[PDB]
Amino acid sequence: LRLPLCFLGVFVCYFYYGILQAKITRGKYGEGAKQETFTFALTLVFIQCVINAVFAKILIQFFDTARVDHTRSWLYAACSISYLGAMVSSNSALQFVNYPTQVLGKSCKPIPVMLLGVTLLKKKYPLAKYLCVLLIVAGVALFMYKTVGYGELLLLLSLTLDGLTGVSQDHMRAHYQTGSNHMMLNINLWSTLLLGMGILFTGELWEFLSFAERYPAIIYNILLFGLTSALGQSFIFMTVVYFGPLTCSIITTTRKFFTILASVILFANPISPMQWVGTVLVFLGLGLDAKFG
Amino acid sequence: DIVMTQSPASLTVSLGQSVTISCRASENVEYYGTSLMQWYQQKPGQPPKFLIYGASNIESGVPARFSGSGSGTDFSLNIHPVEEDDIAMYFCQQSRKVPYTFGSGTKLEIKGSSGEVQLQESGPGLVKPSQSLSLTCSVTGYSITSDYYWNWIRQFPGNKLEWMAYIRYDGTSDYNPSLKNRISITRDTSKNQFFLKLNSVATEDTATYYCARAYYYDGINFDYWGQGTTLTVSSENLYFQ
Ligand SMILES: Nc1ncnc2c1ncn2[C@@H]1O[C@H](COP(=O)(O)OP(=O)(O)O)[C@@H](O)[C@H]1O
Repeated sequence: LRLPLCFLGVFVCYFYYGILQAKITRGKYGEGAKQETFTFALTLVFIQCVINAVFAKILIQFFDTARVDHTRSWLYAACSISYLGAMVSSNSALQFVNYPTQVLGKSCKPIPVMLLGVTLLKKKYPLAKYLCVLLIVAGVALFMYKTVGYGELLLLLSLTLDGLTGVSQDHMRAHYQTGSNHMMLNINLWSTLLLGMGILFTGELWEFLSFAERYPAIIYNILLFGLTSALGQSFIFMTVVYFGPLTCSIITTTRKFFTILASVILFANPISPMQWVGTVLVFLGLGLDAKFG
Repeated sequence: DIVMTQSPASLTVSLGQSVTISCRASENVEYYGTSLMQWYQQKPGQPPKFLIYGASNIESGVPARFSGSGSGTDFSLNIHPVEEDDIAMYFCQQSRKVPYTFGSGTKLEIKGSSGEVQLQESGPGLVKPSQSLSLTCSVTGYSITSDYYWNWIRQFPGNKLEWMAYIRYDGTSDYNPSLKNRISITRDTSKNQFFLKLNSVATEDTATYYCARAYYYDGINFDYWGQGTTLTVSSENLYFQ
């Protein structure tokens, strides 16, 4: 049984998701004095979270109905706070730095968890791990160079919260056998609840509605962005169903390279060659960790 | 489902010796690098007592003598300074598949021969075949609406355990697939009880039924047990005991 459909699906869902995200965040709005840049990162994350929650509910209703979720409710909130914070920090970063920087920062996930395990928890790591971070750091340092700006601090906070979310998810999976769909649904529900509370409290839901009134065309794009975000995870899960995790690791590893490649060159940025080499070197750093698993 | 095999059926030990009990599962019980294994110690005519969950995670209050080991499909339990108290039966349980299964049990013998929950089982002792039956487990000192699983388990003659079913405090209930069409578990929170109903009990159902309180961590751990009620299904009457 050939399985190109899942690989395709992922590469056609998350790729377009990135395209819509770039359009929504960095998209030029207005002319002259009408340059009202998209500063409403909370509302889009809220929409994405609710769409993900509904899709996960559908998947649960259609798959593994017999499974019983043993995870405690308060566990989901603890991971969800960092999950939501990581999204808010990452999406907000687009307000100050170009898309390639954000995606590369997202590819920098190993450093937080690796740093924690090696220096905070005092756990030795193999040689390959101790060199993956070095290669990635060299690549990003070359890429970055031509107090600090908000974009870099936002990216750092996003990485820290992503590491915290990863460790919390690891703990809950280990000690509660939480399913993929159940965790997705629950963390999305908690995130959307907290985001609704905050957004209505801060009031920019009204201001976001005003912005939509000024530019009505945004709503058709934000909905599609959320739908693609949900479908990406839905098809990622489908890969496990069709075939075991051996394919899941491969698809994740190849996506972590294809997404950055497309966002770098296929996005048609005005990148100078002096900068592209840095992307090349971080590529030579990226994936090398997956070489040793 | 997963079958657990305990190779040493009976172990003859002398006090002070180090004893190891092996338990092999049919399928890999590893889930995300965590073993979903538990161990229980049963004294004669007593409910099992929970000892270990996963790999070497000794339950609080258990002596330091016991230690679990092994991963994948093969597991072992080691008692290095064996003492008089440890002479009992030992059961290995897996919590990787929705039917939780216990091993046949390994029996040790010696040569030369309010801060808790009170569970109380009740039900008819002797029953004719084909009759519907209902056992009631009443809980005192705790509210079944608080966070704890409440399970019905049974033990046939020969000391073979079989997890019948359970109900969670949310009202979510899980059944043994082999019995999903013969039993039903319900609860009454007003009186703090839960009932197990069996339809058309046959001679094979003769056994000792326990109601237990369990908490999920590295699997399912039946930490608290009731005294257990004996049920005998027969076409003829019995008296005097
Ligand atoms: N059996 C497994 N072995 C290794 N990794 C797994 C297994 N099951 C799930 N995962 C991990 O869970 C993650 C779920 O991905 P997900 O978070 O939905 O993607 P995204 O981060 O793009 O939303 C995958 O990246 C995958 O690596």
